[PDB]
This record gives sequence, C-alpha cells and structure tokens, in this order.
Amino acid sequence: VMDVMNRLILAMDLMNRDDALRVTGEVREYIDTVKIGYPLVLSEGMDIIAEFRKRFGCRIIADFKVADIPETNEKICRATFKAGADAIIVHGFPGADSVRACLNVAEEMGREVFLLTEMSHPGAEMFIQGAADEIARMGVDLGVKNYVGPSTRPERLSRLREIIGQDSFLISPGVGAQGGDPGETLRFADAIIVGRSIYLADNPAAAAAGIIESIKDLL
Amino acid sequence: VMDVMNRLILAMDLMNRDDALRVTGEVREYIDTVKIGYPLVLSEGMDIIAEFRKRFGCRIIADFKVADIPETNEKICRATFKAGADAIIVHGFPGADSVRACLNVAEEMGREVFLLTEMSHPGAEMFIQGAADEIARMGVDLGVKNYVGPSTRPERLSRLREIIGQDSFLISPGVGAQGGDPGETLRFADAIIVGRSIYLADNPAAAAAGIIESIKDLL
Ligand SMILES: O=c1ccn([C@@H]2O[C@H](COP(=O)(O)O)[C@@H](O)[C@H]2O)c(=O)[nH]1
Ligand SMILES: O=c1ccn([C@@H]2O[C@H](COP(=O)(O)O)[C@@H](O)[C@H]2O)c(=O)[nH]1
Repeated sequence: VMDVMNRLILAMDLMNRDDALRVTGEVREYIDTVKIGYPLVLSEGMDIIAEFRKRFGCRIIADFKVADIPETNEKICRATFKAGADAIIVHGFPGADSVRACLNVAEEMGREVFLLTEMSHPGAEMFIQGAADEIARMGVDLGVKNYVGPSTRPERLSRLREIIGQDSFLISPGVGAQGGDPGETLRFADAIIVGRSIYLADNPAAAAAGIIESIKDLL
Repeated sequence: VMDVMNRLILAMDLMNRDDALRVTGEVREYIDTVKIGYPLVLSEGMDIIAEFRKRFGCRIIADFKVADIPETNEKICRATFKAGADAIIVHGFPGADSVRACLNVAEEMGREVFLLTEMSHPGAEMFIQGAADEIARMGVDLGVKNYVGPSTRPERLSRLREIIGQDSFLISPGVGAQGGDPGETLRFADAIIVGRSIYLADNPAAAAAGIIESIKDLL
C-alpha cells in the first residue's frame, strides 16, 4: 500500500500557480502526498503536476472523479498518468465498465485507481448513498484496492471499511471545512485529505502542524 | 436556446492539437457547435478553447461532467467559463446542491449549464438509470433548461424529453460509434452529439455531410 507521511494528504485546490506552490512549500515538511484536482489543473495546466514533482517530490493523486463512458475514461486516465500522476480518483456511480476502463490504463502505466464510493457533501444523500455499498462491492469484485469515502459520515466510512476489508487502502475527504474530525476519520481511513483547513489558513504550516498534533497517538 | 447548426454537435475528443484543429476545420461548414472534453483539454490545455474560438465560428460546450462537492464545482465552473466555454455539462447524480452550485456560477457569469441525467454506455444501467427520472425531475425543479440523455436507449431518451418538456433543450450522445441512430435520436433530442463517426473517418467532412444528408427532412 501507499505510504502517506503523517496520514495527511493535502488537497491543493488553490487556483493560482504562485499561491499553490508557496502554500505547498510551506507545509512540505509535514506531507509527501498531494491531491491535485481540476480547480488547479484547469487554471494552470496539467504541466503543474511535473512542477510539483520537481519542487517537492511528493506523490500526486489526481482527484478527477472520472465519470465518463469507458472509451473516454481510458483517454482521461492516459492523459492524466502521462502528466505524472501516481493515482487517479474514479467515480463508481457510472458502473463497472467505466471503472474497468480506468483499471486497464492504470495497469498498463503502473499507476493506481482510487474508487470514490460515497461523497462527503449533503447532496450525496440523494442518489449516491443508497448505491454506495453496492458500488464498494463492485470495487471488490473488480479487484480495486484503493477507495475514497466521506469523513462527514463516520458510520458510512466505517461501513465502507467493513466492505473492502482491512487490507484495502482508504482515504477520506471532508475533514475540517466540511465538518469532519481528523482523529475520528482515522479510526477507519488510512489517511485524511485536508484542503481549506490548511490552504486558507493565515499560517498553513501551523495549521498542518496542529492537525498532526491532534492525531499524534495515531501516527 | 442555442441555435445548433444542422442539429449536429461535434465531439472533438482527439488528443493532439494539430489533429483536433485539422478535423474541426474540415467540418466547420457543417457545424457551429463543438463539444470539447477532458481528453483534449488535459492533453493540450484550457487554452484550446480560445484557439477554437479564434480559428472557427463555433460555440463551445465543455463536457466536463462536473461531479464534485458544491464548493469545488463552483471553482471548476469558474475556471471553465473563464477559458471561454459557452456552456458546461454537469452530472446530476451527486445531487441538488452540487447542481445548484454550477447553476449559480453560470448565472453570475452569463453562461449555461447542461444537466447530464442518464448516460449512454452499458454500465449506466447499474446505478444511473434507476435514478435518472428523478435526476431529470430534480433538474426541472432547479430550473435547468438544458439536458443530456442517451441516444443508445430511445425509450429512456423519450422519457427524459417527457420529463423536461418540449421547451427544454436536449442534446444526445451515443450516435454512431456507440450504436445510436441520428434520425431516431432527433425524434426527441434537439441536437445529436457525434464524435468518432466523424473524427476517425478518412474524410470527416464527408462523414458529417453524410449524417446531415440522412436527417435532411428533420432540418
Ligand atoms: O466526496 C468527496 C470527494 C472529493 N472531495 C475533494 O476533497 C477536497 C476537500 O477539500 P476541503 O473540504 O478540505 O477543502 C476537495 O478537493 C474536494 O473536491 C470531497 O471533498 N468530497
Ligand atoms: O452519456 C454520455 C455523456 C457524454 N458522452 C460523450 O459524448 C462523446 C461521444 O463520442 P462518440 O461516441 O460519438 O465518439 C464523448 O465525448 C463522450 O465522453 C457520451 O458518450 N455519453
């Protein structure tokens, strides 16, 4: 499994290259894993991934929530891994063939697929939540070993862990800004994803240090 | 609603700038609306939208299938409209708050949201299909005016048309490569989306001219 320093993944969703690099540099002593998404990539280009690798060496998870047909999913994954991402996050809701397409490219390029099963925001309750256990089972059937579930609903996160087993790797967003607690989330997830609580902080380094301090006994 | 020339939208999913530009230029006399997605954008940058605008008299629909939490959706939409997209495609399955976020940005920035309700690929049957009527009804209640539904399932496309009413705008992918028929799809959809059937042809202009000839009585 992926070895995430301090069990803490930075969600770098600032949309200015100067700010994103500066803030990431400010917290670099605390993390070795950065989650980069569309806010940054669509503002500054996919070349930003190589820039992070050059400046920080961190591993890069592309949170692209891939959710297209199989043929197009393959193209998206290929473009993403070509840009230097170590892993990609894929939606499970569009079905098995769409996930398999991503697994195919990941296998070909030696990278990892993370399956997003239940999302962390309130609207996740409308359609995703009722499908989520089945989506996780589908992941297991497909041989998926990396998963994403919601910090905002620890009971749902726990169920996700139950389904996938202790051997699978599980990361969890919704910590801080969305209301999730770092320590409680780490009862079930291998690592927490944290964005705004760090990158909007007046002092991001102190923010990251504070989070890590709060979970010291879990490290 | 947008006035799509020949009821035909080009899905430009080539991943090389030179190829994408060549093919789009070759079919420009038949099409004034181009759908750009992540295969091209992640390969060549969001600057490709401006370049298409510069080279062609074409409106741009960004098929980004936005599927994040509300706050991140806002950022994605902002980045996409800043780059010059006329419209963005958003997934409905993450729920009402996620869709509303996109609508709010679209209203502020004077652009349009298209709601993707049911997808065209076989895997869409697993989770999306069972939610699709309610996703559509949600769209209607949110005041969504533009929709995307599957050419590959005429019965489902027909039901979607019913739900959204005759005044709503409906575009439909899955024509050609995925098995959908141009004429039958236009019984319900205002415009068809066609990718590979055009852009992989020895003569894209002839392929587009051929599709249009086959629906001539519908124009
Ligand atoms: O169910 C999910 C899946 C992914 N994210 C992503 O995780 C990060 C959360 O950031 P923040 O809430 O800590 O700022 C954002 O990049 C967001 O897109 C979620 O918040 N919830
Ligand atoms: O349910 C959907 C929604 C969007 N698309 C998009 O429409 C285009 C279809 O291309 P093609 O099958 O005509 O090549 C691609 O960009 C694809 O991502 C679908 O195929 N199905």
